[PDB]
Amino acid sequence: SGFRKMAFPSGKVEGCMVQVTCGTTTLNGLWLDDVVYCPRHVICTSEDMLNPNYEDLLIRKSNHNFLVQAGNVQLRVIGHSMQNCVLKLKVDTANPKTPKYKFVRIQPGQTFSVLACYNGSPSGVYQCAMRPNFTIKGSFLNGSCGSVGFNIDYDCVSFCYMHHMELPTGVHAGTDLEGNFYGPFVDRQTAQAAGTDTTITVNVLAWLYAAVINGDRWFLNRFTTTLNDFNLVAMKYNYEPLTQDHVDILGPLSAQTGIAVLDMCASLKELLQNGMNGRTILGSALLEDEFTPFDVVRQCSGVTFQ
Amino acid sequence: SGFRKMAFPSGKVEGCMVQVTCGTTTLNGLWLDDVVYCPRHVICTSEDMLNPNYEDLLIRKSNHNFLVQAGNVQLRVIGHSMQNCVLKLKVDTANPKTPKYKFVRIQPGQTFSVLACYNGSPSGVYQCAMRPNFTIKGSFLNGSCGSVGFNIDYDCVSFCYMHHMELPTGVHAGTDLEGNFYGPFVDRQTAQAAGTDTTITVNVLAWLYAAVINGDRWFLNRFTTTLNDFNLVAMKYNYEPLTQDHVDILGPLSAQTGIAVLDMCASLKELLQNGMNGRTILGSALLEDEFTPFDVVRQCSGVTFQ
Ligand SMILES: *[C@](O)(C(=O)NC1CC1)[C@H](CCCC)NC(=O)[C@@H]1[C@@H]2[C@H](CN1C(=O)[C@@H](NC(=O)NC1(CS(=O)(=O)C(C)(C)C)CCCCC1)C(C)(C)C)C2(C)C
Ligand SMILES: *[C@](O)(C(=O)NC1CC1)[C@H](CCCC)NC(=O)[C@@H]1[C@@H]2[C@H](CN1C(=O)[C@@H](NC(=O)NC1(CS(=O)(=O)C(C)(C)C)CCCCC1)C(C)(C)C)C2(C)C
Repeated sequence: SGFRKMAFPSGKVEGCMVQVTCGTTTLNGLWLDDVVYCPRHVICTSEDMLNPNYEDLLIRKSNHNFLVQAGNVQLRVIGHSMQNCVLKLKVDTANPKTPKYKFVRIQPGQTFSVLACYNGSPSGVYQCAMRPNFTIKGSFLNGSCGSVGFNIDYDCVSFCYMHHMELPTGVHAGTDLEGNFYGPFVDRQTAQAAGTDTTITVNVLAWLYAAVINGDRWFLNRFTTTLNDFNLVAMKYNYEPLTQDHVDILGPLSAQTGIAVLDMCASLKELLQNGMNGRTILGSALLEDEFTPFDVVRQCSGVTFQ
Repeated sequence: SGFRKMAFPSGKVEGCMVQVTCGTTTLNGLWLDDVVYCPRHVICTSEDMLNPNYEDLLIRKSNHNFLVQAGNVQLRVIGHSMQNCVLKLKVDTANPKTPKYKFVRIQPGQTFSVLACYNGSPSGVYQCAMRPNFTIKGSFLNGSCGSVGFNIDYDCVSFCYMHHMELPTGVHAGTDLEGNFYGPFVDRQTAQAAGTDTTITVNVLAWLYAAVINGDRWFLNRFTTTLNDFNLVAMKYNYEPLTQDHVDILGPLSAQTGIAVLDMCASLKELLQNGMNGRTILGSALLEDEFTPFDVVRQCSGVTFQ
C-alpha cells in the first residue's frame, strides 16, 4: 500500500541531455539521433529578450557559434534551423543512446515527469501536471531551460514538454518538442496575460479512489448526486466541469472499490461545501488534483515499463 | 523558483535491477559486480512466514534453485550465502553497468530516493525519508520486495535501503545492503512493536526556509526564543529536541535568507500553538518534515550529479 507522487524512471532520458552554449547563455539540449533540440532564445543576449527578432538574430549567427557538449566528449554543429520556438542543431554524431522516442502534445490535466537539468547534467526528477491554464507548477532555476518532460508508454519515451520561461506568479511555461508553446505565451520578456487556474475534477476523484484503496474512508457519504447538480457545486469553487466521458474513464477505479462515480461525486459534493474540519486524506490536508486516473491504476496495480 | 519533492535520477540504478525467483516466489535483486543481493525470505513458502528457520530453509536449497534474469539474459548462480537478512547470489557474469556504488546506513531524519521495481523492471521513482521510528512512508505492492533506496553523491551511488515488508499502519520497513534491519523488526510474519513517530524538527525548519526563498513569508513573526523554551513547545507536539548541531547546519539557509535559526523557531513556535487557520505554506496546509537542509540547498542552488 501507500501513495506518493511518482515520476517515471529517468534512465532513458539522461543519455539524451547535452550542454548547449551560445555566447554567454548556457542551457540544456535534447540530443536525439543527430539533432539537438533547445529553446531558440539561446541565441539572444541581455537586451535581446526584450523584443527579439529571432529571424534576424539567427541569420547573424553561424554554425561555429553553437557550442554543444555531451559530458567531456563534444559535438560539432553542422546545420542550424528554426522550427517554431525551438532550435534544430544538427550535429555530425548520432546519439548511440537514442531510445524509441515519440513527440506528443498533451492536454490540460495530464501528468508527466520532469528531468530538471543544469549544464546538461541531470539534477532531479519529479512529477507534475499541465494545469488547465497551460502552465506547470515545477521547480526551475537559471540554467534549467531545455529540460524536458516525458512519459514512457512501455519502451517508447513520449517527450511532451521543454522548459522555456517563468511567469511572475512563479509557475512555468514551455513548448512541445515541435516548438509550439502551451498556452497563449510568446518567448519575449514582456508582461502577458495568464488564465485563471481551475481544479482538475476528474483527477481529484481518482485521488479519492486512491484514498479508498489505501484505507481512508471517512470522506465517504451514502447519498448520490446527478451529473448536473454536482456541476453547480463544482463551478462555484472553480472546479472543472465533469462530463460523461470522465465517468467512463474512472471505470476501473469504480469497479475495484465498488463505489460508483456518482457516489464519489456526492462525497466530493459535500467536501467542497463544508471543508474538512481539520482532518487529512492520504496524509494531505488539501484536495490533490495532480493524479490522473491512469496514475492511480499504476500505483495500485504495479504497471512497469522498460 | 518552485519547490517539489524531487527524486534523484535513477539511470544508474535501473541497470542493476534483476529478477530473482525461488520456487513460486519472484522478487527483485540488486546486481553489483558479480553478486546479487535480495531479501532472504525469497526461499520461504506461504507457511514459512509464521516461523521461518532460515538456516534450515537455505540448506534445503541448491544453486540451481535460484534463477536470476536481467531482462532476457539468464545469470547462472554459482554460490549462495546468507548475510543477516539478505541473500547473496554470486553469478557467473559481472554486471558491465556496475556503477560506482557504496553501502551506507542512514540515520533517522535523512532522505533518499526509492526505485520501486516489479519482476526486476523499474516502475518509478519517488523521494521519502527515514522516520524517527525507523519506518518509511513508501508506495509498495506485491512483487516490490528487493526495491532499493539510494542517494547520488556526485558520481557515487550510495545504496542505503532494501524493502522487505509492510506494517499494519501502512508504513514499510527494510534493511540496509548489509542485511541489518532498520529498527527492532525481524523478517517473520508475527505481531511486532513499532515505535511512536515524531516530527523531524530540523527538516520543518529547512522547509520553512525554502518557503521564504520562494515568497511565502506570512508566518514570520517578530518574537524570538532561546534553545530551551522552544523545546518545551516542540516536545509536546512530538518533535525532536532541537540541538545546537541543528543550528549549525542551517547556516547556509540562514545566511541566504538573513533570518536567524532562533528567529524561525519563534515563528514555528506560534505555528504549533495557534494552528494555521486554513492557510498553506509552499502549497501545503501541513508542516513538511521530509526535506533535509541539504535537500533545500539542492533545489535552491542547482546541485547536479553524474
Ligand atoms: C532559461 O533560458 C535559462 O535557464 N537560461 C540560462 C542562462 C540561464 C531562462 C531561465 C528562466 C527562469 C526559471 N529562461 C528565460 O530567460 C526566459 C526567456 C526570456 C526571459 N525569460 C523568463 O523566464 C523571465 N520571465 C518572463 O519573461 N515572463 C513573462 C513576462 S513577466 O514575467 O510578466 C515580467 C514582465 C518580466 C515581469 C514573459 C512570457 C510569459 C510569462 C510572463 C524571467 C527571467 C524574468 C523569469 C525569454 C526569451 C522569454
Ligand atoms: C515481498 O516479499 C514481495 O514483494 N514478494 C513478492 C512475491 C510477492 C513482500 C511484500 C508484501 C507487502 C509490500 N513482503 C512480505 O511478504 C513479508 C515477508 C513476510 C510477510 N511480509 C509482510 O510484509 C506482511 N507484513 C508483516 O508480517 N508485518 C509484521 C506483522 S503484522 O503486520 O503486525 C500482522 C500480525 C501480520 C498483522 C511482521 C514484520 C514487522 C511488521 C509487523 C504482510 C504481507 C501481511 C504485509 C516476511 C517473511 C516478513
